[PDB]
Amino acid sequence: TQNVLYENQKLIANQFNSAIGKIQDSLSSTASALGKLQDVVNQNAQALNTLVKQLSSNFGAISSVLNDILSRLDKGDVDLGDISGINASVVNIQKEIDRLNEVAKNLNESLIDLQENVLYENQKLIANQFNSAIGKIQDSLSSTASALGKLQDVVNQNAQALNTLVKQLSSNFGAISSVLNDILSRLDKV
Amino acid sequence: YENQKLIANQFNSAIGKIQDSLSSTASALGKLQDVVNQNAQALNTLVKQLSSNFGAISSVLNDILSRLDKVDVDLGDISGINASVVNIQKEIDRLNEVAKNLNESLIDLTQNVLYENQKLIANQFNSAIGKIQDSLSSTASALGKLQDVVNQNAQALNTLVKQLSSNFGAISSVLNDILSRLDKV
Repeated sequence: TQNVLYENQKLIANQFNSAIGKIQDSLSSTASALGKLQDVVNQNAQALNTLVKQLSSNFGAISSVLNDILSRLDKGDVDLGDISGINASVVNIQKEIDRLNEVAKNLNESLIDLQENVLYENQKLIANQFNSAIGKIQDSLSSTASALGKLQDVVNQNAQALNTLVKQLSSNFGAISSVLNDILSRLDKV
Repeated sequence: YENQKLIANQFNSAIGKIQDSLSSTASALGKLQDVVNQNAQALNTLVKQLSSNFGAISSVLNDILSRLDKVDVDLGDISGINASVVNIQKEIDRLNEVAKNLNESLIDLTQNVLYENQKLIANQFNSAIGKIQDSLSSTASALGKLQDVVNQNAQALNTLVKQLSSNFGAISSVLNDILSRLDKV
């Protein structure tokens, strides 16, 4: 009956509007988190590239001093592998962040403001199109999560390699410092 | 009513699909925050450890230079280099409440005005669904590209570490041969 037909429209409208407002907040939150990740990723890329450049300069400085010692002892040439080829890439997802913020705003226009057969067949078609697109989107999110687990392993491997480097340095250079200490007590300063 | 039923179901079906996409989005964002911050802490550890070793190598070179002659050293300070960390927990949490809270928005139950109202309801739902699907597509695009680069910089970090291991091996090896030559005279 007539009132039930309008009152329903009010429920469909009130519920739908509630979902839009919530979805808008989620879209803004996704845009905010994406922008923050973009920033720290690119900052960290620049920290690494600054590190590599300064290490090259420092290794050359060690290389020069060693040869001077060697030629002094003589009275050879040493090279250390260049690490200049190591480069950290930057990421650019600004276009996606913009679309998210744009649709977040666009949804204001999709809210239902009610006035106080063919359509059904057309409606069957639109949902199918959405179901096909939302499926491809969900598949992309799944494979990305799989890449994120594969990534966790890789970050663990260089956590291992980093600790291995640390102890190799403490062992080699601590031992040199002790051995040199005994040679220095035996020899006279120039 | 038949159209009223059809839209009410289609909505409910799509809300659930959105919910799952929101939950995977918070999940990928949570994983990214962790490996980004781990990779950041590794970089800062490497900087700190290298600075200490460059200082140790610096004193060792000058000490050797003070006992040989006639044929000064401070290495550049890299301790200022810092990798910042990220905090997006508030955004990830909000993504999770909204995905759960979408349960509340689910539904169950002249003649030109109602016909015009249903025409409006269908068109707004269709336009919003199309807009949301496009934004989720953008979210997926950004997450894959984010994974992509953080992986490349993790691999670059790994190759840097293994190159560093050889360079400091070569330095150490040369220093030990210099020590034995000095020991002899």
